Amino acid sequence: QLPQDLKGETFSHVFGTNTSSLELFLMNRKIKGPCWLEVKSPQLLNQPVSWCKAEAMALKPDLVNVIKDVSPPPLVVMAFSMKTMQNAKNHQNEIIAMAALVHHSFALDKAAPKPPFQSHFCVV
Amino acid sequence: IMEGINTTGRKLVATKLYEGVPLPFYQPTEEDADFEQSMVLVACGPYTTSDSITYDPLLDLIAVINHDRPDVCI
Repeated sequence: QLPQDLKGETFSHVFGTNTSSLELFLMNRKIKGPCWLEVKSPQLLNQPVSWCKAEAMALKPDLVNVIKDVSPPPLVVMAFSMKTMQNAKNHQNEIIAMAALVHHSFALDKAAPKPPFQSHFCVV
Repeated sequence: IMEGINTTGRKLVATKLYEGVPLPFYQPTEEDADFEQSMVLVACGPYTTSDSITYDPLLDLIAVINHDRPDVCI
């Protein structure tokens, strides 16, 4: 990466030296917020790179286009609470209990479901 | 500057105290080392007793200064 204040005999200033990849990808394809996206010509990775259930590869940014005429899907909501205890010996904050509530279908574009949780688990 | 443990954000359990660093000494010039030996007398007040106004210790100091003829008196 070239220096921010690069100067030369023929050019007076340089713009975009330290720019970030995510901003260029977002503005070049005109992606405004979470929405449905179309990706063409997918490639298959040699090895998995994520814990997600499905994976794909896009070779070039121009291979991904934004489609807005599709309804949004519901997400999964997970709330959790923790309890801690200071170590008697020295300066440590140990964890003794977790309690979580989960809902498998929470609609972003609708009202909050009642009850807002379906299953739960605890550990001590 | 302290080095300690602050897990709750309301109290610091200090563990190490950094020692301070003094300013650099005055760097002598070649002309400053050419000077000769000198004597400086130093005295501080009060120059009179707690019940008198005659200033006898001041006169004694003047006599000592005259006798010893120092280079500087503060």
